[PDB]
Amino acid sequence: TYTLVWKVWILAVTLYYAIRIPLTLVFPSLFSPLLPLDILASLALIADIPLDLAFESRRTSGRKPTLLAPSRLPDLLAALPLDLLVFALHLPSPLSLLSLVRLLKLISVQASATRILSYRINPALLRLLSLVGFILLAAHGIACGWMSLQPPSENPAGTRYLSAFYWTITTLTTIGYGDITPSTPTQTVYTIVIELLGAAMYGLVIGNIASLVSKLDAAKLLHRERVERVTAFLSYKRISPELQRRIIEYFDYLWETRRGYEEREVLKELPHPLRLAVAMEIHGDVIEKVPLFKGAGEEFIRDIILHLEPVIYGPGEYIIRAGEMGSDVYFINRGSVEVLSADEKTRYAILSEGQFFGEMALILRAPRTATVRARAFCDLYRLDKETFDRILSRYPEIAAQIQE
Amino acid sequence: TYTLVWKVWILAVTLYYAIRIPLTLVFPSLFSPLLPLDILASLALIADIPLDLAFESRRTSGRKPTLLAPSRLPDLLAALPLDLLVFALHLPSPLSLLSLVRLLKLISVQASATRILSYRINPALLRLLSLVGFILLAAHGIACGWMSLQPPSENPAGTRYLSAFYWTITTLTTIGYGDITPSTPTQTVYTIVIELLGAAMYGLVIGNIASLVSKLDAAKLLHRERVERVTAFLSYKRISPELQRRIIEYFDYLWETRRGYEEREVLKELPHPLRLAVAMEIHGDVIEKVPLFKGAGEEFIRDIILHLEPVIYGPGEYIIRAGEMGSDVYFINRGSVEVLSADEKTRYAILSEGQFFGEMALILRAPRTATVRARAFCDLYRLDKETFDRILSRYPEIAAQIQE
Amino acid sequence: TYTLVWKVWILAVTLYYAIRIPLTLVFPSLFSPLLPLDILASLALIADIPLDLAFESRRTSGRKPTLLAPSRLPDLLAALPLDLLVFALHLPSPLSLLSLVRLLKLISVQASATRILSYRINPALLRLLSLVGFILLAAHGIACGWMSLQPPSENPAGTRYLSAFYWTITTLTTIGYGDITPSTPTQTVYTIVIELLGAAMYGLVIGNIASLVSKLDAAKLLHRERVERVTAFLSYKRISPELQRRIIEYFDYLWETRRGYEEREVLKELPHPLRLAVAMEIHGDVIEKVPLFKGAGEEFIRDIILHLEPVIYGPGEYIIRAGEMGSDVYFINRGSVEVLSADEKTRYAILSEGQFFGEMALILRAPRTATVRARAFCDLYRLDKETFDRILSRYPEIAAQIQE
Amino acid sequence: TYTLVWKVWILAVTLYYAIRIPLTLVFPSLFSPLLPLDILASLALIADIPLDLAFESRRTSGRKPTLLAPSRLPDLLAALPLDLLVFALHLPSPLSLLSLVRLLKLISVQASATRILSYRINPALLRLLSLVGFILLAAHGIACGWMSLQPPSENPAGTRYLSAFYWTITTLTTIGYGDITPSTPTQTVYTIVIELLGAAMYGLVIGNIASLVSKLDAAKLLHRERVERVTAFLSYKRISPELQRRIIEYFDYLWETRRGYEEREVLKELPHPLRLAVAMEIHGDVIEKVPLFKGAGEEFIRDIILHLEPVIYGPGEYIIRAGEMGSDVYFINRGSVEVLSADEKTRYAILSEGQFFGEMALILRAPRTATVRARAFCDLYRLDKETFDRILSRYPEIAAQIQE
Ligand SMILES: Nc1ncnc2c1ncn2[C@@H]1O[C@@H]2COP(=O)(O)O[C@H]2[C@H]1O
Ligand SMILES: Nc1ncnc2c1ncn2[C@@H]1O[C@@H]2COP(=O)(O)O[C@H]2[C@H]1O
Ligand SMILES: Nc1ncnc2c1ncn2[C@@H]1O[C@@H]2COP(=O)(O)O[C@H]2[C@H]1O
Ligand SMILES: Nc1ncnc2c1ncn2[C@@H]1O[C@@H]2COP(=O)(O)O[C@H]2[C@H]1O
Repeated sequence: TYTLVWKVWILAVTLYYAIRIPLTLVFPSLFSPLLPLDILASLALIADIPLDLAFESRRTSGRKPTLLAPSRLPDLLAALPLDLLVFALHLPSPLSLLSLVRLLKLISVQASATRILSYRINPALLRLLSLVGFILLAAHGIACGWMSLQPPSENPAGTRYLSAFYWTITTLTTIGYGDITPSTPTQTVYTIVIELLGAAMYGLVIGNIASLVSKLDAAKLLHRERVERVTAFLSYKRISPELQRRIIEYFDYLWETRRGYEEREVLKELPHPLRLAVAMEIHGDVIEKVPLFKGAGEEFIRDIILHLEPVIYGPGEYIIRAGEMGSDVYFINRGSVEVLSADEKTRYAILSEGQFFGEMALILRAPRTATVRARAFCDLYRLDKETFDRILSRYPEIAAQIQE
Repeated sequence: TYTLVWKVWILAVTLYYAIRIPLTLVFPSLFSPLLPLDILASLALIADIPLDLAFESRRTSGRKPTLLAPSRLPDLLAALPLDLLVFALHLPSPLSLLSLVRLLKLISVQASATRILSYRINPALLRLLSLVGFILLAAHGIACGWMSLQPPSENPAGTRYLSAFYWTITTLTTIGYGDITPSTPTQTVYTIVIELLGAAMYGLVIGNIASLVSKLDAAKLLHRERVERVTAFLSYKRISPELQRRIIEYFDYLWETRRGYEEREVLKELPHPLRLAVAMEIHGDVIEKVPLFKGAGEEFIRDIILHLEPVIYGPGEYIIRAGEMGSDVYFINRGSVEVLSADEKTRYAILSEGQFFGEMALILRAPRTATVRARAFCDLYRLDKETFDRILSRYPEIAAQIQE
Repeated sequence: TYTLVWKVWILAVTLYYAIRIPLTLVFPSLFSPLLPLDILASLALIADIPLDLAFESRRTSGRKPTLLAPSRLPDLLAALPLDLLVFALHLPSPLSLLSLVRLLKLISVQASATRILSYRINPALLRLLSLVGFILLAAHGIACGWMSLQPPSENPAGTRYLSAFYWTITTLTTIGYGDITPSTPTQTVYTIVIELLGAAMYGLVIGNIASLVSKLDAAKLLHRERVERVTAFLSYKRISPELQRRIIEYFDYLWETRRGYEEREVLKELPHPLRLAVAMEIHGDVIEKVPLFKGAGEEFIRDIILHLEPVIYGPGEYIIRAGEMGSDVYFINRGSVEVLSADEKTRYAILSEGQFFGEMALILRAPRTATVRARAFCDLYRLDKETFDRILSRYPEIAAQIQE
Repeated sequence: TYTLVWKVWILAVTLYYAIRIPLTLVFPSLFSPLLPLDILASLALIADIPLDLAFESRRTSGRKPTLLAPSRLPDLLAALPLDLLVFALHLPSPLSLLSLVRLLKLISVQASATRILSYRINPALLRLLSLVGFILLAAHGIACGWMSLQPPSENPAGTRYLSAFYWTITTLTTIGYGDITPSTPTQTVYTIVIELLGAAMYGLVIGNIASLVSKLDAAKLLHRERVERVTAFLSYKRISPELQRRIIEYFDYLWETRRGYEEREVLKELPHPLRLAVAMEIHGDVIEKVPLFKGAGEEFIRDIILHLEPVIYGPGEYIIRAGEMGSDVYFINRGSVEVLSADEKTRYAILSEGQFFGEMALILRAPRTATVRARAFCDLYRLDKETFDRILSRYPEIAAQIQE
């Protein structure tokens, strides 16, 4: 995309400006050798004036009140080539400090980088990364200020920049070795305000990290606290340790399969067409694999499909017993069950991976002809008899059909 | 408002007192030149005694137990002109330390500033701002204490105040360069307690910042974790990547339109009259634009209106197909649909921006005469047939009407 | 209570031990003058062995497995008078370091102080207070260790204790001036481990403060984010600014009255008898103030009472209009309404503070005889006609009564 | 388990490598004496190449794309014996820095330790422990780097290692005494990057601690905020202080018994078979202790069992009064009730620990023959008459039975 590469170029240009403008403010001799870049950057600095208005016009233009509002005002203020003229005129420090207006583009750059990276990047991590980048740029600018308040000396420019950056990293990280310290009162005022800013931004870093790690394992923490709540309630209820262990291993299966998410709660997040499609292709060819739903309209299939209730049967659990009066049918999704007798010694069948059981109770109220026992965790779907008749009432033709 | 400007004046007076009272405690020669201000401030310091009781009387007076309770007791304690008399008498330091009772008005000032700014300002940000202001005032007071425990010298007052403020900012920000350090045991005790206080208040700043940034993007984080939960569940269910992409782009549309908020959940927050008005002017002239709801009572219109179910149909999704038995009507809110044949090759019509489809199924149970396909995201509202008859039962006159 | 004062005495004794045992470990000459206290404390140190087992026996004794388990094991280990014998024998430092076993009672003291103060004190604030007290005791112990690793000198004991406490407060608060620093390798190892411990406990303080302030305004933050969600949804729905302002002021009223809590959600937290009593005395003599519910059984009154639905009508809102078919009755709780004509020019009546309207629709289906308009926020309760007949079905005698 | 002990051995080997590789990088003379260990470790470093692929094959093998993907790539990169060859060749520092590739196994070790300890250990605490271990290893490596940038001297290796570790603990904990400080520009660059890393990881520690303590008392905080919400709502409703105290003590009982968890909300977390088993053995032999449910099928017992509604009756509360028409039966779970007359002076009976009352209303609509008053908190279960007939409709045989 041309918009993405243009935004990357604008970000690189603004990073170059943030690095250079204080650096050339304290080193005016650096202004001339990098003059061919600046004008190009300055061209970009005005080339982004319409293009941004163009790039927001393609994405739901609506209203674009430029030259006003909290948005696009710092962009236009930084867009004007103040830096070139002030560095050409070689104005004194109180007036040449206005060259930092060029750095006001950084807030718009951060907003644009948020907009182009709010999808594949966590907003907490994106905010932390933007804060860290702004902190590095601010550390460079603060080191440049420390240059500008250092006494003049014949120290090499690299060595004194290293010392200034070392001081501002000691200050900003709240470490403060104190080997290099303020000497003049103006340096002391500057160190006070830089200390306040560094404490503020280090608290910002710590808070952003705390926010990032507070929901780093939100699903696992939610599932574990649900398990703890259930276990505490059962221990209060004097539940036998065998059933507690069965519930614990069920929750372990739930966590290891679907991250402990309840299927019903996840499905209500979807709208009706998306829920319909999800539940149709969850039971894709599975629901129309049974005979009673054959030769039926796809509308009646979907009326079954939205009314299927998921239910997890742990290993060794009776789904339906023989002689039970029975009021439901079950469609195995990914588990496995065994159909046995009422005595559960002779295994009639083994059903897994999309087959079903209990359809006799769907067309008569006679008790179950056989017992169904869960071999392992089943993840099968239960359709109630009463819901089946409730949806059968408004399809009369298949209501007449299912007598056969 | 007179109350707001009076509270601003009281806040300014208390800030002046917080700046000056320790400053004139360590500089008694400052007491005389600022005497005309103090009495005026002292007048304000008693002028706020009834007016606050007046200003809380206008806002649900109820009970106003002054001269007692945790509220209004520090206000009255700071209201008395202790500072003027103690600075006039020039009492020694252990007894003149009681002039800080004037600064006890700061808690009431913070409470009042909270009350007048709990609407347009986030409570976390308001608490952080109050904490930062109190930290600056405490830093000034601690620097004044550092003056009061420094050995006497002919150093200029400004320079030594700068040194003291520099020390207390090193201490409070937990930086601690150590260039200036305790020398006397009393200074060491003072530095210990100031270090504990500064660590406490810096932890307060970091905690407030962490709280502020933990819910800085609460809507985006909630929507993203909902999307992650749905995507993880679908990937467990072996959902095809085409449907996963469709659900992802649906959630992107939901986030970019209504911040990922489910319409039903938002509407249950409103009470019945406000929900009625919201759903009436959401479908403003839209619901009475259809023929079957014409010449009807506005009560029956509102009975439709509260029972409309929102539903989002993604682009290329079938709302209703031709030959489907059909049990609902749809009112397009802001999307666009196309009415096509059962073969979906001949386009019958294009419907968008407030028009509707599917009204035949509202007065007969015959199948749909045409297929409706979503051009883009629809945001339309679905009214069920069964709900329509449920509300039609108790309006017999329009029940007789709608046969035509 | 004897238990509370005994626990306070035990806490004071353990604080005395935590202050003294390292202090007398580095100052053996302090052991003899405070000998009469120690034995008394030692007596308390064994007097708490049965009494705690007694004090937990009064509060649901159940099982009390002493001399084992993570509970009551540190209590018994600290209970034995190791300190007295080791300070009597004057054993060398590696063996006399075992006198700190007496300080193991601090975890049991913290647990007991939690149990006796988990009701009127926030658990986050209680945890933070316990952490701060333990940090102060640990700072004293660490300063004593710093004494024990300082080179011997004729410095006064108070001055060197002040220096040691100053060092451990610099270390624990992560300030670190560096004016006093390790000199010997053993001091350097000690400073490394103390730095790790101080960073750990300062992170603990910051985390506890962050937890405390994350839910310091949980109700206000929840209400404000609900308001923001509703407002964002309505702005997406192009809701008119008049209705948005009405909803905003409704939410302001809700926050200023019931802290933004929905009445239904609060009532479901209560069990059936408590909900019954709450809703009975909310409408105390209010529900039996109307004529149709006179001479009725209190059981039928309570069947009305649990089925009353609260609803807030904002000022200037129509509750019921004249000519509306009407299916409910309303009991004003604390608001005020005006009964006017269909034209709403002639005011029939003003109803407030426990009276009612709309009872004709409770015994006939004829339309409303007059319009009811909300003067201000009403907080009235709505009883539906269908619910009224649903509960009237199983009281036949008053079903026969209400025809009159 | 062989897998667990092999993972422990791998963790120990990688900890040995993390301790030694920088230590022998700055002390080449240490490479030869520990050569027999390294090769053994190197053997383990390749012995984990198939075994991990084996150990993930036993646990739902599925796909194992080794030699690629973000997983198993650092494991294989660290698996190759780069360290042995580079320390044998004695290559210079820029090329011998590649021996740290062996330390890339630490991320896989952390992941494996997470997987083997995500069950009995809190994920927040596990993350914090892994972070602290990685911080200690990084502190050792950073101290080794500080050695490598220190000027050469005849200082003892232990003493200078102690000084380097002291410096990196001052830096990483953001304490920064400044007694030992950078001297050379390369040391200053190293200190800058180490300061940034130490601030980052100390913010990580503080954030992890904040996350750990934000949900350290999640149940207690949730219950307390629910109690505060209910109390604030009732105080708004002018609820009498007697009923407020009764609700407060009910919530205290709820917290002290089931941690304030609502029974219904906990039960919906369970699936249908687990909920069936839980509610069956909660009423184990309790539900079939009553006469009307005798000689009945176990299916009808379970149909009762899933439809039992828990309800807490506080002490002195009327469950059912004599003369009340009555529409439910109650099964006492662990509380105690007294059956008295309508005048409640003559005590008919005392029922507790699994017995029941109110069964007459289960087979007739005549009013209650006696009043039932709660002696203490009851925790009994309520079965409605309407639900009883609703489940009785589809068992005709016991529907005929219960007339007797
Ligand atoms: N021999 C069999 N082969 C396959 N399925 C069977 C067999 N016997 C029983 N079943 C299934 O097991 C179910 C048990 O309950 P139903 O008798 O309701 O319906 C039964 C059939 O779905
Ligand atoms: N020619 C048309 N012009 C406008 N709307 C149409 C036309 N044909 C069909 N429709 C609408 O498309 C709907 C499809 O479902 P129904 O047949 O229930 O009701 C149909 C009408 O609402
Ligand atoms: N004159 C009146 N005095 C008191 N209440 C009235 C009067 N006229 C009407 N109302 C009440 O206002 C209500 C409006 O709706 P209804 O007619 O259903 O029932 C009406 C009465 O409860
Ligand atoms: N004498 C008694 N012994 C035991 N239980 C009784 C006695 N009298 C009443 N009850 C129980 O108390 C209940 C009160 O309500 P019911 O009359 O519906 O049903 C009653 C019986 O369950």
